[PDB]
Amino acid sequence: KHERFQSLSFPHTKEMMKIFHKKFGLHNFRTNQLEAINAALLGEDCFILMPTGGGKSLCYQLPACVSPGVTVVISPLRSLIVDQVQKLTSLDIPATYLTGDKTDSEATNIYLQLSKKDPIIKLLYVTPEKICASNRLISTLENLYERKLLARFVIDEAHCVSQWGHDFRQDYKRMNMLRQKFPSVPVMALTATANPRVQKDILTQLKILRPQVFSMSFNRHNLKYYVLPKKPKKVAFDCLEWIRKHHPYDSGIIYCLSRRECDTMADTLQRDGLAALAYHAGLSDSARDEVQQKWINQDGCQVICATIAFGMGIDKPDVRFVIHASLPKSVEGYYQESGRAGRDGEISHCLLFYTYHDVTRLKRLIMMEKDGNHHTRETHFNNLYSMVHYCENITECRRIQLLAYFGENGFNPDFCKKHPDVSCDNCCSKALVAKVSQREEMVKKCLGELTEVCKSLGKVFGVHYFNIFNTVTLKKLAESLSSDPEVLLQIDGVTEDKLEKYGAEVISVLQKYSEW
DNA sequence: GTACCCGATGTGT
Ligand SMILES: Cc1nc(-c2ccc(C(=O)Nc3cc(S(N)(=O)=O)cc(C)c3C)cc2)cs1
Ligand SMILES: Nc1ncnc2c1ncn2[C@@H]1O[C@H](COP(=O)(O)OP(=O)(O)O)[C@@H](O)[C@H]1O
Ligand SMILES: [Zn+2]
Repeated sequence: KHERFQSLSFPHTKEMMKIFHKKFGLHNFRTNQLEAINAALLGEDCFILMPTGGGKSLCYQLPACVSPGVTVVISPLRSLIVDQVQKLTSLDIPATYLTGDKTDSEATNIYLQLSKKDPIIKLLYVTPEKICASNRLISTLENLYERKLLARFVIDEAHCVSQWGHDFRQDYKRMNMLRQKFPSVPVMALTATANPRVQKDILTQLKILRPQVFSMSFNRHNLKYYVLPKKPKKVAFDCLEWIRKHHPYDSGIIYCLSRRECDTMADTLQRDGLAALAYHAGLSDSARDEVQQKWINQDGCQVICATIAFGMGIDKPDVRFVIHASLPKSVEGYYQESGRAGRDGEISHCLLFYTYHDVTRLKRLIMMEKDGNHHTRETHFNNLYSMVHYCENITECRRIQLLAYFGENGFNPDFCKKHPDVSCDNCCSKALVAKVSQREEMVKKCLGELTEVCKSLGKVFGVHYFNIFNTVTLKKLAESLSSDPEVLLQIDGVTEDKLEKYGAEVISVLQKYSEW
């Protein structure tokens, strides 16, 4: 149905193009931009799946300028709100916000401006919690609704509705109030990451029963995906070495599971002279802003070692590697966090250090949810299971796994082979370490069993177990994994007399270990 | 037996 929306003959088109050229300073629309903008200006509810950097902002900022009245944009972070409103005001588009960082007097001025006969402000940025606490905001929105000057409700990063609306920031659910208070006002949700289940969840929680859907390919052509086995007490040195070998002059992020993990990573990297800085909620906002500016400018900070708190507002185009020192809580989270790499389209690396012993820590973190119930927990456990299944899948192409998770099917299976420069690890000693480790565990169990049976025989005859078979002979018997006497006599220290005396008890379960 | 342990915002007089 996008053919009807791909038209430059609408009544709003002329003014739209005027603002697009003179106010935004652009020249050509990108993929799905014009269609989504037309659909928005036609009053339709919109759901936009567009990659980061694809141009989501314009899709709601141009209609906000064209439509009469105020467009209310709900954003999850005060940082995102201030950043976007600053960019808009620098572009000379009337926009303002009402968050916890504005003083009461400027808020009163904003309400008075909204109360004027002509509301100059086109974009009003708010948080979900502000909508669920300010009665003054609700009354102002009602005033705007009565004069038909409440344009849009925009949900920027709509996946957050499904990510924290059920158990952390329940106002993201409780904000459904707007659809009851202002049912005729259209809604537009934008996101870069959403599998079909989260898509349906976003649409149901936002009370959007018939949206126009604008989607694109989830493929990230320029990213090479890696997952490596993690040594929990050496991981810092491993990642640091990898960075030094592959990205000595490249900016990067190391995502960590805990605050102490971030501090340990930063300490190691600083101890060997890598400009790495820790970033998590434990730091003050003063220190957080300082480190963020240090990383963005590459001035004394090459790698930032951060928790999931960092990243949502960052638009650095030349991030060449993203390291997850521990596996993330979900595949959606992994896609979003690793996608912070390679916004410029150049080849980048996504390195994930995997252990299930971190899955246990993530399960502990999940069970430590203040407002979690049986269902929300169960959903998080399933997400973690899907992440572990991705980590342990050493057979399927990682791009195919990611695209199947998001429901994109018509994808070329030979992509990783046609363009090997951006190939995942699976498409490139790998599976041999398991073949060696299984044999080593087998010889360990065999040595234990042989030592125990020798101890039993020694207790029977009243001699130390070294006089039946010594340590080295038992170790050599374990390494053989055999049970044929003709080969046992080929082992140094094993004799025919000791065979004729102890063979029934020595072969014992050792004959059952012939499979390795 | 015990230490482990991410992440927002939020006001009319
Ligand atoms: C960093 C990022 N995280 C996400 C992300 C991860 C997981 C979910 C999710 O699974 N949410 C969900 C879905 C359902 S439901 N209705 O689909 O069954 C029910 C319940 C209770 C929850 C919590 C949503 C978003 C995207 S980017
Ligand atoms: N039609 C367009 N043509 C060229 N550049 C554009 C267009 N629309 C937006 N941009 C640019 O893209 C940049 C980022 O857009 P944004 O909407 O933030 O991307 P994302 O959707 O990934 O967040 C902005 O600096 C903007 O100037
Ligand atoms: Zn591949």
